[PDB]
Amino acid sequence: EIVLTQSPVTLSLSPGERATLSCRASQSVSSYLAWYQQKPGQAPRLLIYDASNRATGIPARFSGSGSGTDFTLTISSLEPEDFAVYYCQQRSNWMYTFGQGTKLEIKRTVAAPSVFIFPPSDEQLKSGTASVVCLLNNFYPREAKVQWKVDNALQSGNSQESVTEQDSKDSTYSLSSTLTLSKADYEKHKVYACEVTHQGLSSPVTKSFNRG
Amino acid sequence: QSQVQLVQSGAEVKKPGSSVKVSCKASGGTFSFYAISWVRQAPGQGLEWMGGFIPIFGAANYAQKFQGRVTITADESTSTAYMELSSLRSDDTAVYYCARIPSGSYYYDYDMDVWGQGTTVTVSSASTKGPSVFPLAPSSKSTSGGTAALGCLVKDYFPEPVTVSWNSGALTSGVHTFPAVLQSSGLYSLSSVVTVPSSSLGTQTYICNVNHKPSNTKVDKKVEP
Amino acid sequence: HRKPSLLAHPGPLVKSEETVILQCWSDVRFQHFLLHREGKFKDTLHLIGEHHDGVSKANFSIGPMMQDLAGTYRCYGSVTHSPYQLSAPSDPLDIVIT
Ligand SMILES: *[C@@H]1O[C@H](CO[C@@H]2O[C@@H](C)[C@@H](O)[C@@H](O)[C@@H]2O)[C@@H](O[C@@H]2O[C@H](CO)[C@@H](O[C@@H]3O[C@H](CO[C@H]4O[C@H](CO)[C@@H](O)[C@H](O)[C@@H]4O[C@@H]4O[C@H](CO)[C@@H](O)[C@H](O)[C@H]4NC(C)=O)[C@@H](O)[C@H](O[C@H]4O[C@H](CO)[C@@H](O)[C@H](O)[C@@H]4O)[C@@H]3O)[C@H](O)[C@H]2NC(C)=O)[C@H](O)[C@H]1NC(C)=O
Repeated sequence: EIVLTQSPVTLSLSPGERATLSCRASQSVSSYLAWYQQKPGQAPRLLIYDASNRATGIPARFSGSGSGTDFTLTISSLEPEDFAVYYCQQRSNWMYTFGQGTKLEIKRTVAAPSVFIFPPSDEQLKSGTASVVCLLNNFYPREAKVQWKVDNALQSGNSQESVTEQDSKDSTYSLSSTLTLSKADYEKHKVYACEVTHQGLSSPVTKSFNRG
Repeated sequence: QSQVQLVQSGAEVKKPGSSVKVSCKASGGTFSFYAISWVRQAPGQGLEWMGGFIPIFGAANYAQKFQGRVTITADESTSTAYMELSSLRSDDTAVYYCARIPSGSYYYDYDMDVWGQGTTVTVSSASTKGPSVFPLAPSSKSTSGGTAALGCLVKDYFPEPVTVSWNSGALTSGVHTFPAVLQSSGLYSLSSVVTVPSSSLGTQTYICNVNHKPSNTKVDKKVEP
Repeated sequence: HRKPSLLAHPGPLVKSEETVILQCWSDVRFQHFLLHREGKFKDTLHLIGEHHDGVSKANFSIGPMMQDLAGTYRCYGSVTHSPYQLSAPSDPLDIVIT
């Protein structure tokens, strides 16, 4: 079956720059290629149909090109509203397979996170568990590494993190990692730390607490 | 740009191994000689085509990953479309979409695509459970740079969605409500933090406003100690 | 549900980068004319039938001839009463590149 592969995965460009996205098909679809845009929180919107024809109401800055296995979506003069996710979808021989997608994010100056750590609540400890939270606020690039260390021991499998979308003002991301431990294993130990590595950081930063 | 509009059925919560049937009712037109395409997007993942139905040719084309558990159909009126998914697995927890697209080319008189609002389907062996709101107390460990961090943990909840607001919506700037995460328990959990001036930590009253499906509203004050 | 008629002008055998007209008509007052191609890339083009003196016709214009627009062309017609229900397929017309 025809598999649509898109490149790049993430495009980090600045407002006003020309953008180029690529959709490659394992077998020819021959202009039966559609381009969609999904802004976060909304449904996908059709941009280009039949590989090159622009949909009704789409600004002329969006352009479609390609036939067979290679396709290109060009967005000249990136307007701030255009930074979103772009999918390509084949429309050949009654098969409408989608591509993996491509994230169009804003390339700003390097911003490093403000690291805050939160000890477990006394109400949650009565409930029987303990959850420690580390927060990385406002950073760019999105690539960051958080490592929990309990008494100098790297914890693996007990940490769940979630990242926020790029903010529409400072173009940064935020991360929140949570380490959940039983009331039995917590208390058995003392030092709880949170190591953070980022591009905007000359040295790794550690936020720690000692229970009591 | 087409006069046609699509409305889908409501959200659903099914158990692993059951079946769900989502409906797509058309307004201002019929599917006619167009094709019914269903797509699914899981939280954080991308768009996944499930299959299509061309009523004029009585043709149903499906994706290999769903071939065998998926059925796409429509009413003789060609006004309501239906997709039924069987052997439901937790991996099928996603939002499903229905689209009126052309069979192939948009040559000559063909209207632009029309999507529906979507349908959230959650497949889990868990039961409806209210969240537990715990404080993330501000401290020197969260107060550096003259800016202090303050937050709540909405832990152990099902099913989504959960709304979090600070001071009844009077605090929106600095507020970062992080996407929920699915734990091994099958229950969800989210965190929502807000950065406020370090001063005013003891003067200002910060309260979390959390609402959920099991008719649960939990307001929690966030004190400094 | 009566089969329409399909013709190609100037003919079914076409040269590369040349446009042809695939006329679809019938004495029945068909409101929608659908042309379906069978081949390397199947497709279904739609055209509103124009009811002139006696017949309702539709001039399907197959653009610059590429190997992808070649195949077996059959024609259908429907009434807006139920655009879902097509008629009987016309006799197949094979378009081949010279
Ligand atoms: C779908 O396509 C139909 C067929 O179009 C033709 O074939 C397609 C494949 C293409 O090649 C087209 O370019 C081609 O036109 C269309 O029907 C035709 O529309 C055209 C354009 O309006 C008509 O051409 C004009 O006809 C005028 C009328 O004269 C004809 O009709 C008289 C009766 O109505 C008849 O008495 C005449 O003898 C004449 O008949 C034509 O004879 C020639 C030669 O034998 C044949 O080749 C035609 O097929 C005959 N047409 C018939 C039988 O209908 C003319 O007056 C007019 O001439 C104009 O231009 C000249 C200069 O070139 C001027 O000098 C003159 O003053 C005038 O301005 C022109 O030829 C054509 O007749 C229509 N019918 C046919 C069968 O071709 C459909 O309209 C189209 N439908 C859609 C929705 O697009």
